[PDB]
Amino acid sequence: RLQPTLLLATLSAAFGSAFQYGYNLSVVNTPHKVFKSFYNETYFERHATFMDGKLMLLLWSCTVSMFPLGGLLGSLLVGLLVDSCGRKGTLLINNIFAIIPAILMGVSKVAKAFELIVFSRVVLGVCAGISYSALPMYLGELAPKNLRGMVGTMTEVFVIVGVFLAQIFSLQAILGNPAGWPVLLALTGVPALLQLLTLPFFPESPRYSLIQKGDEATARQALRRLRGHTDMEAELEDMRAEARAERAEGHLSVLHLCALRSLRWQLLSIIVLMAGQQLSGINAINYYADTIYTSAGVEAAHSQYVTVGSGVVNIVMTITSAVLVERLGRRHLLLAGYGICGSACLVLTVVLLFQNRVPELSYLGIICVFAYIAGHSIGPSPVPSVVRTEIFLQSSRRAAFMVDGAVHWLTNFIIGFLFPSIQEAIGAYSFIIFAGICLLTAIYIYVVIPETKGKTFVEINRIFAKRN
Ligand SMILES: CC(=O)N[C@@H]1[C@@H](O)[C@H](O)[C@@H](CO)O[C@H]1O
Repeated sequence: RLQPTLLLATLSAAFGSAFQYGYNLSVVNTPHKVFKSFYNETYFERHATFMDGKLMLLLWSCTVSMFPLGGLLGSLLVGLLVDSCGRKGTLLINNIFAIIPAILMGVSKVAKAFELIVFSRVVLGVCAGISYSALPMYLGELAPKNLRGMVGTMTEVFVIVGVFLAQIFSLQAILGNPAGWPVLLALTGVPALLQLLTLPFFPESPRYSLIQKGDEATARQALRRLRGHTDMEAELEDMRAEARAERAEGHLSVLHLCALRSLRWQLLSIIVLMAGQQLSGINAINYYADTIYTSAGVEAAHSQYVTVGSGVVNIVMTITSAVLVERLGRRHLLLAGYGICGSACLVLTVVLLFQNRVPELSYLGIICVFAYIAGHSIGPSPVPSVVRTEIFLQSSRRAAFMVDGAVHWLTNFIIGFLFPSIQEAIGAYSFIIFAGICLLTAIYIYVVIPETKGKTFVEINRIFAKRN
């Protein structure tokens, strides 16, 4: 982001959209006991008696796992909205599904009903899915080729920002109070309101207007504002060319995924990229981090502070990945991140197997956990978000993003509700599976995905064609 209008527009779009995804993704795991207690007190008030712990477990599983389900529905909904309202109107309508549930969760304690907390989780999941499938389109189409990587990475940058802010605000001292959780839950609507107030002042993505709506005039002004001075003649010609080529060849339409043979490899590439992000071990590092820090000598009274430090490392590594996308490229970052993740998983399996015999291995274990956090943050987290939009053309982007988001959310939910059993069924060799999965994903990325840095979309489509 060089021009100030583009930087402000990117900040306003990402802060109100990706922050919802991150915050509602990780705001509930830490203060679980408080919500347990509130549910049980509401049930006591309503029925004048306690209820079974099985109903506690079922209700908690529902309210903690409806967010992936809401995200999956939302991902398959961005379709009906993205090409109907542009990235702009889609992001603006996405704010309703983040403002209404925020108010519902805010007035929930006085209303004395947990349902509003269970239904608002589904609504916020829908909002998060729509945001995750719409914000990358807006950021990629807004930015020029020279600065496309940083603006595209801003999506995951602000996702991690929201995750870190939610981790900070979810501590017992800050807002995890039995009388402070309504504010914690309702804080997710403030960025939504700010984006609703700020974003309309910024221009719609020029590519959608010219290539899809046909209004070159509007595109010109938006570009003038976003691109500033300089020149736009060439940029406009690119859009016109990409429009002419797309019209001549055709576009993806969901119902004909296999019919369009040209983008089959690209669809496979994006599907493989998103699954390798979710099924590549981050769940295990999370489940095993507490045990690793406990064995490291850290008392249980700081296993949190260590989680906050891990979040800080995640933030720093994501920002440095945003900086280095336009310098080292995308393929290099993907390969480096997946290799670091695989090596960390391997050495973590080694230390977990040999933790009891040699207590001195705990330092290597915590180093490996932090190394995995950093490596997954740099390569596999934001670069797929940047690449999912670079490969595909304009009109095919809706179908491509529908498939990509559906796969991402489905893999997220599936792996989330399996590792528990796997952890038990297998032991620590779970990490070898993941470090296998990471190795396979890195091999596929090296073999198939080419370099798309500093290249317009017509070129990148040409490159993929030659691949096969
Ligand atoms: C439902 C459940 O998990 N058990 C709770 C438990 O917190 C405690 O025995 C008591 C506190 O008031 O209320 C029970 O219903």
